[PDB]
Amino acid sequence: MVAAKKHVPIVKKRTKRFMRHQSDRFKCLDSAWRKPKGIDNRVRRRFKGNLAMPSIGYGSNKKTKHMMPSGHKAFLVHNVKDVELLLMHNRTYAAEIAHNVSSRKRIDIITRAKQLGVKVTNAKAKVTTEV
Amino acid sequence: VRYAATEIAPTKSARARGSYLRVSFKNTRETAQAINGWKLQRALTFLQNVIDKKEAVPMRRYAGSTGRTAQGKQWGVSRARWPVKSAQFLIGLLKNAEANADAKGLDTGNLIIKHIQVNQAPKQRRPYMSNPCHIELILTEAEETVQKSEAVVR
Amino acid sequence: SDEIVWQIINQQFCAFKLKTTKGQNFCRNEYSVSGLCNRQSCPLANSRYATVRQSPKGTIYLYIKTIERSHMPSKWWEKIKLSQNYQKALEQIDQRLQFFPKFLIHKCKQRLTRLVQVAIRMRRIAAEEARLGEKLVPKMAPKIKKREEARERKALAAAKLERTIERELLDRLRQGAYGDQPLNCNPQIWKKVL
Amino acid sequence: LPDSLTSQFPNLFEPPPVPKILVTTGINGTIHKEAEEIASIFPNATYIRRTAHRYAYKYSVREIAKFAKNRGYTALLVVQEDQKRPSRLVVVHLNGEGVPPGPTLTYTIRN
Amino acid sequence: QKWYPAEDEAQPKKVRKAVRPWTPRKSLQPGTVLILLAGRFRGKRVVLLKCLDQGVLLVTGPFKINGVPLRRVNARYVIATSVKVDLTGVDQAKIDEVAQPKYFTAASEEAFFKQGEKPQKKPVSSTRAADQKAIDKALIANIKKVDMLASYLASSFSLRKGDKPHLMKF
RNA sequence: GAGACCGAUAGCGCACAAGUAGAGUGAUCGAAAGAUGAAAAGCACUUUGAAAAGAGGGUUAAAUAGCACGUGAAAUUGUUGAAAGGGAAGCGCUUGUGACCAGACUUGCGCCCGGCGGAUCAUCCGGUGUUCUCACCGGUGCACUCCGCCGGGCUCAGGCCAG
RNA sequence: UGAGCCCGGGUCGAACGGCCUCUAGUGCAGAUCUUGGUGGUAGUAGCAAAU
Ligand SMILES: [Zn+2]
Repeated sequence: MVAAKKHVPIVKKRTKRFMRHQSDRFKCLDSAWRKPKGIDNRVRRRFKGNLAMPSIGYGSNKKTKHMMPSGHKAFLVHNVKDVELLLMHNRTYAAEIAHNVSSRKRIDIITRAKQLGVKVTNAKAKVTTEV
Repeated sequence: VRYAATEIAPTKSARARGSYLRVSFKNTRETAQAINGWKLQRALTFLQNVIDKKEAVPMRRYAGSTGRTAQGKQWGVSRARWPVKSAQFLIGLLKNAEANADAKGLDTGNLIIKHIQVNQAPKQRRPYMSNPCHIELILTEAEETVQKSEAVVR
Repeated sequence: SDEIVWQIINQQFCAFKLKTTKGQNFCRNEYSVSGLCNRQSCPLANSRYATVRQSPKGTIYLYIKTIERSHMPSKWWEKIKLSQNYQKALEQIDQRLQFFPKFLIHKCKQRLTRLVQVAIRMRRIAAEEARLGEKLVPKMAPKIKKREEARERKALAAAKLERTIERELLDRLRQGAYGDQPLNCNPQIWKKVL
Repeated sequence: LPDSLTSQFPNLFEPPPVPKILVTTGINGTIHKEAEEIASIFPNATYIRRTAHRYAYKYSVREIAKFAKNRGYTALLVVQEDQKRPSRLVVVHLNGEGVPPGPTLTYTIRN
Repeated sequence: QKWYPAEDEAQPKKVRKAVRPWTPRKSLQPGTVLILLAGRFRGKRVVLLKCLDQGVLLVTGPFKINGVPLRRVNARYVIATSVKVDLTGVDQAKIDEVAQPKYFTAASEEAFFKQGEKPQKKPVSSTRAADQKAIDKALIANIKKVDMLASYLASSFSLRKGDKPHLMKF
């Protein structure tokens, strides 16, 4: 037995993203959400068949917020001292090695995390197995 | 996983390039599209028979209504034109690729035009703008087939 | 002044604080019994404190800090060796941390349990990697990878693979390496060679 | 001033017997078709997976080498993957009779 | 136990959910002919020997008449007919023996060399085969004594055109 | 001599040929334009041909860094592959099909024997630092105790989904 | 919830990030917005000043 904690089932109220209105038509408009401010904008007036806007009713359960599908929460690590901070939180948190960590430091983090019982999300990074 | 279709061997292909060429991009593109996929000698005869007036080049995308004759019956296109300078540049690159294949050690009687690409070159700053082009063609050998041998019993 | 240093640490700045965007703060201090920034777990804002730490030798100790040595940063902690027997170590923690807050006692027992479990897991892992013989090594560096790609491209260009194979097969055909009446070629082809 | 080669490797360098090849993968290998094709390259080669399901025993290369030596196999090939593509080739010569398993040659598969 | 709780893992509260015996349908009597609706013996008519627990039924379609071995089946996957065969002579001790919930239950060189190979389909038994024969002996005798029933149990049930299960009298 | 300034559409119009090129009869007006590489080692030579162009080949750590030169976005374009359509396309919710990609619990602990080796074991000896009662070394041995390691035996706990 | 943030793969070649405070020339879809680049019209109209 080594997994995440016992947690209530993870329910996502909405899996799709909220796209900005008319952002699929214009290349100058990024898909990041912007609240429409026009008076006659039917997205803002919430007419039928239009885009929904983000609301606080779409929020996630506080017991499963920030939680991965495995049940752990992501903990960004830059060195070995950072994974050592998860000695007492091995079942609640998983190690996420930072993108600018070198290969040997990544090997050090992965080795220590395995001994501590901490899962690593990106353990298939720039390393390989030698026999 | 899925593996992409690997390239043919460099010992079985011959590449020619021409960069910053002072010919029109649209006419050269249509001429290159006409000869795309053909045998080498057929393309030689077509470009030499379009330099001196017998044969037509059809236009499909960059098509301007200029001529409507019977020479477009074989291509199915009612719009046919005869660019001249693009034919000379394609001829020069085709003999360049022939020389490359002869030097490399390829059979020049079984050469086919695998691919020919016309890209846009930087525009000539003189409001009248010239449209030069880059041309990159790759000839290959005809695919060779070997008869199998019957399997042995064990 | 435990409360005043707690307000300064918690509300302004602490060098041992790791602020995460996931709903919890962490304590980077080595003497923190739980690596979490809260009022009860602070080794600095609590004058009487207790933690459990493991030496590089593998011996696990209990560290106790009192208020009467608080002006003595080189003499902050007294170190007591804990027994290898788990139950006897639990009773040692109970005996030495008598009349302490129950939070410190509870977290000390939990930290000792986790350290012993990590030691057992480390021994099992070391045995498994000793048996398997596998080991993680770094991949090729990008400069070395680019070097190998460029020089492999040049070596493939200079190899002339199909021409070399055809030449060596014809050479094997000339020198009779396939023997008289070769099964490879047609009889007319062998007639032309002679 | 070869002699050093045949002194160092007397098993490789009195004709060798007919080869029987065992081809395997890494621990939780996903290249089954690739390793089967690499085995299909060599005559008299069988491909056996190394772990069966996800949570089974992890056999080592030395154990598999001893197992195949006891079953008359001549050499063991291990194909190691990276990003679900073959990356390394490990060739172990099992030898025969009283000779121990011989030299191990590790190559990298790139293209 | 051995370890102090190393993390604040909350124990579950005591649930007030007790286990009471399953009450079967009035049509599920010992000896009732049952029509199976699912499985690999789907549509075959068997004879119920004993009703077990939590919905499970011990059924056996005399192997000689129809190829259905001594097996278990959920009651929600069977249709109880009006025909009940007499079980006089069938040893209830043998039925009780097979009705226990353990009857239908079960790193080296060969372990490695068997990886990737197809598992062998196991032959049955020498005592389970005798158990089937022991129950079938009296059952088949009673079924033959019953008029026309042996040909009924050997035929698979199926729905024809125009037949409505809601208006039937199974 | 400096700065909580600006960083090549910014900062003086001007980081570079800048009051230059250029415009106006004239008074005047007034731009754009920085970055190869550590080092030119700036591509010899063979071979097409008339090109500010190629193919081999070479220098370099690297030439998909070749004086169009650090990186190299988008608009727009070409080659290849896949799919759909010809009385608008595009969007919201929900399944399906095809292709591609990922890979679920990181999958453990406790007891009972036998052997071995260490110790916090020995009211064993000596030494060092100390918060002066706690730690750390060196040498002895296994009567007791406690840890590990190896060979057997047993129990338990385990993630998700259906009935 | 969201503005956003973190990781993988490729390219690349010399600097950069989190946290607590301080500071501002600090956040763009539009202004017949400014500068640069690039299109359909269109290989069309026409061979006209320039080229
Ligand atoms: Zn703190």
